[PDB]
Amino acid sequence: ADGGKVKSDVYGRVEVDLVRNVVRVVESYDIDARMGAEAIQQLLKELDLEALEKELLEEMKHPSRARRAKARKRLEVVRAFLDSGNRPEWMILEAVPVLPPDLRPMVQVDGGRFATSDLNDLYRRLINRNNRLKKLLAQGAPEIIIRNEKRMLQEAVDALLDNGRRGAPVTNPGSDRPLRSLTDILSGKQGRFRQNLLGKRVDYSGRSVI
Amino acid sequence: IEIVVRQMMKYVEVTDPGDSRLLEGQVLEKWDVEALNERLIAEGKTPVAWKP
Amino acid sequence: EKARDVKDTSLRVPPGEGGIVVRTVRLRRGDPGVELKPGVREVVRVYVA
Amino acid sequence: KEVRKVRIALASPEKIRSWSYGEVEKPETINYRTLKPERDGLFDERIFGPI
Amino acid sequence: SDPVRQYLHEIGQVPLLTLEEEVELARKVEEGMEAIKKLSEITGLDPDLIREVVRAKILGSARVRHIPGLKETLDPKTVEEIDQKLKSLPKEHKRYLHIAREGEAARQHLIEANLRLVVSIAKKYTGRGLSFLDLIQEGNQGLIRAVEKFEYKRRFKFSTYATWWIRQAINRAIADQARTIRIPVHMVETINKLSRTARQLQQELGREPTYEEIAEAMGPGWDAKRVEETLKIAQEPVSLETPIGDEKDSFYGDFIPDEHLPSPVDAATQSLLSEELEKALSKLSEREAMVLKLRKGLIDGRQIENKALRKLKYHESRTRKLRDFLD
Amino acid sequence: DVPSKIGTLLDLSATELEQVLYFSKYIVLDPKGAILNGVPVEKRQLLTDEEYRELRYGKQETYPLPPGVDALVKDGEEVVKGQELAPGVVSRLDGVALYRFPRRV
Amino acid sequence: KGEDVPEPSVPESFRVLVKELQALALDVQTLDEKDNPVDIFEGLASK
Amino acid sequence: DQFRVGLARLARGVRERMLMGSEDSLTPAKLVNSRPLEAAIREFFSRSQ
Amino acid sequence: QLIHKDTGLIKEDEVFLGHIPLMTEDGSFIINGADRVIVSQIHRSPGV
DNA sequence: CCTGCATCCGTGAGTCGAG
DNA sequence: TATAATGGGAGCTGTCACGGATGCAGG
Ligand SMILES: [Mg+2]
Repeated sequence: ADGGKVKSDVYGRVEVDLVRNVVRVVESYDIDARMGAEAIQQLLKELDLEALEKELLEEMKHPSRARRAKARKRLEVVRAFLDSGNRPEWMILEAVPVLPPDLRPMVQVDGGRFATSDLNDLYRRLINRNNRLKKLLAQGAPEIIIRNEKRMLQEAVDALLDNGRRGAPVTNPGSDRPLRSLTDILSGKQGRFRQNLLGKRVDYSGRSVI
Repeated sequence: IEIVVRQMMKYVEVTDPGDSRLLEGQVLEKWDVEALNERLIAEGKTPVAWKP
Repeated sequence: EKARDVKDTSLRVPPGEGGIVVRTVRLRRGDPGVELKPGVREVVRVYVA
Repeated sequence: KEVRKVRIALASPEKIRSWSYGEVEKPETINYRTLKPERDGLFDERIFGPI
Repeated sequence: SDPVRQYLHEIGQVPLLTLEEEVELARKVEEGMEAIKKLSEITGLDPDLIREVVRAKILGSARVRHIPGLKETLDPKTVEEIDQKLKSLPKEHKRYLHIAREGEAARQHLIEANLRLVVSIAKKYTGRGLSFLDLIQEGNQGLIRAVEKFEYKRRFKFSTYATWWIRQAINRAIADQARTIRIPVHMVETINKLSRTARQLQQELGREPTYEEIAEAMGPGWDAKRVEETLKIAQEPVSLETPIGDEKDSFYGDFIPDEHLPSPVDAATQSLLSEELEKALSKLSEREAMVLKLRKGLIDGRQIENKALRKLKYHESRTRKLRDFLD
Repeated sequence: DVPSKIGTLLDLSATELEQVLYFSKYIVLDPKGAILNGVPVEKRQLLTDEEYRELRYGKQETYPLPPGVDALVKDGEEVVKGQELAPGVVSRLDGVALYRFPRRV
Repeated sequence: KGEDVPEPSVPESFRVLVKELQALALDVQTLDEKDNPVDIFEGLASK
Repeated sequence: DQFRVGLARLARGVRERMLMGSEDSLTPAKLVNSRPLEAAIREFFSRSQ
Repeated sequence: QLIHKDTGLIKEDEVFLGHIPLMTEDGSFIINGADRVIVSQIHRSPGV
């Protein structure tokens, strides 16, 4: 204030007191610290794979067995990402894919009622929570609210991709049946692989008593 | 039984990398490390030392 | 012959089955003491022995 | 061309968007009265295709 | 570990307001909005724009995002341009900037302070088709609406005015999102009314009512058909993964045929139909061929007309073998 | 999926990555000359909620006065840890004390 | 028609597998010997 | 046991409707919702193993 | 009976709770038109 | 601190038929 | 759209045996 006469001694945030006619700077820093997939993705983009490969290579020469082991385990992932041409930040999702409606059908059965896949409900959760997150962002919601919302979003993506993987599995109202995620569809004894690929039900077949 | 055991014996673990880009303790197929070694020998390079 | 508005959905005897029809039951909406599940106009049962 | 290989790899967000025929916006399925796919819904024909 | 316990912990971090603090924050908010209107009268910018710039500066550099309401994209560059056009105003005018800033800060503090109320309200709405946390979030939206719409002049404690909006938003959410097939809110009201009515009638009658009795207790305009159709529209779909049997073996969706894709016999039906029609058309003269096939649309997909009609009547009565295709 | 791929690349334990992704603790991309507990903030450091709140927003505390009791110290006066703000109240931290809602003018 | 049965083509369940793997954000590509993409959707899924 | 479950749920409903509404005009008819009990028993006799 | 603690007003009533399925003479039930049987379940007797 | 053993967590657990 | 209301609620209990990672006390 005062045309540049009075300035600040320390880093901090400004509270202008009009009553006491004083500019009070609370001691604080501009420090950039985040939470969740934003922070993690940022950390992923910054990664220089060649550099880390070099560091891990230097670590590979240490007389300790465990250190060489862990350095190897890391270097395998690093070199995997290197050779594959895959950016590590792709492990974090911006655009979530949406499966074609016929692989998650809403279809009227014989009785005139409707039958629908659980993927539709999971997608519904995800979409609703994403919309609410966007609206809360545009309306200038506080910290804690946006935090909880982002957490819920992450758990909705979790529920969609693999359900019951982390925490208690998402279920339908008044039901203990865990919903079927994409992971549940692919793997397992009832999974797409074993059930619909390695074996099939076939036409031109029959059976009877011998 | 010999077929199955043969499938069990398929893998090796690198004891020393030699002149390769391979790492110590890395596990790869015996065939692959043998072709790699035969290529390095033809290149005059020090081969990879591996444990069954 | 002009195109007809409806199509033949009729209940037919399944393969390898059959017999003599012993009984029939017909429940209709608007009949005394008869109420079906919502939307259902009528329900027919056929007992074949 | 006969398929001689199958490759699996991570999908970039740009790739995921290059797959999509549109963004699903509303968390809606079908109209209650018409039983037709709702616009910008999970079943919307303007995205996935004609019924 | 548990998301709800974590949220309840993060909620217990903000201490509850004393009456003086509540009044103070509300006052600062209201005067802040007034100050924004004032700055709009001074600078000549959009009240929404100025508000979002003030908010941008209060929240931090972390949050700057394009607002659907604004006429321009809000980047930090633009918020700095506008901030520089606000700061360069005369002193007595520049006062309102500070007023608005502390207004926004007070708003944030006020919303964060009352978050427990949303929990205690949403705990009554459990099991209605929405998760606890979702109810909590929509209730939070209600709380924000309350903060923006609150008037401290009326000397009413903030919880009173906020509770209404919280219930409003929670209920709006329960009505909107709780059904896979979306039914408009008023129709949901109708359905719920019908259900309550049926429960009453069945409570007094010692048995489940008919459609006519429901139509009676429903009043004018209501008959059996409408009750039946309304109950019909209120039916929720069932999951294809609904377990069939005691074990994990098969799903309900494995018993449902696909009525869309033609079975091989249907493709063969079209094939044999086009074939038989093509081969039995030998009667056709060329002009009548192109014109009658344009009549029936056998070419581009959409007096001699009469002679071709008559000739087709002639060849129908001939072979008597095409009946099969006619179902 | 153990061992975590993301966790392996960025060198974080399952517990830590869990804490960050699910919004328990923060993590620092740009310290910006921050200092906590006498040691400056290193990048890739996990901060609790309280720690980040203190670094970003500063430290402060409010002390309630029993009704009808004047304080021992005035408005805008500097305060040292241990210095009592009232006959019944002692301050935990340093910094400036301020008057919240004076009952008597 | 009394003729011999035609050469079989790609089973639908593998297509279902590919699309379900895509919804998991994993790209599964069918390739030729020259490492070029082969389209099993016949241009139906490509814009 | 299922009767007991539905009964406890009914009780939860009773308390929930007790806290709200007019504290003056209320009757056991307006307090008691039998739906959870009916649903418990019906679920038992229909869908139990 | 609804009993007010403060007021003391006691409002007594008989409310209809729905129906309980009845067991037939032979020991079975009729649920939705179909004859059913509830199978007795052995388990560990509670205690210490 | 580097090695070794104790402990936790996730992953599996036959086929077809009928319901 | 205004009395005031300010931290949830159910839990699922009698398998068994493995690989891998993670951690702690001990040499
Ligand atoms: Mg009527």
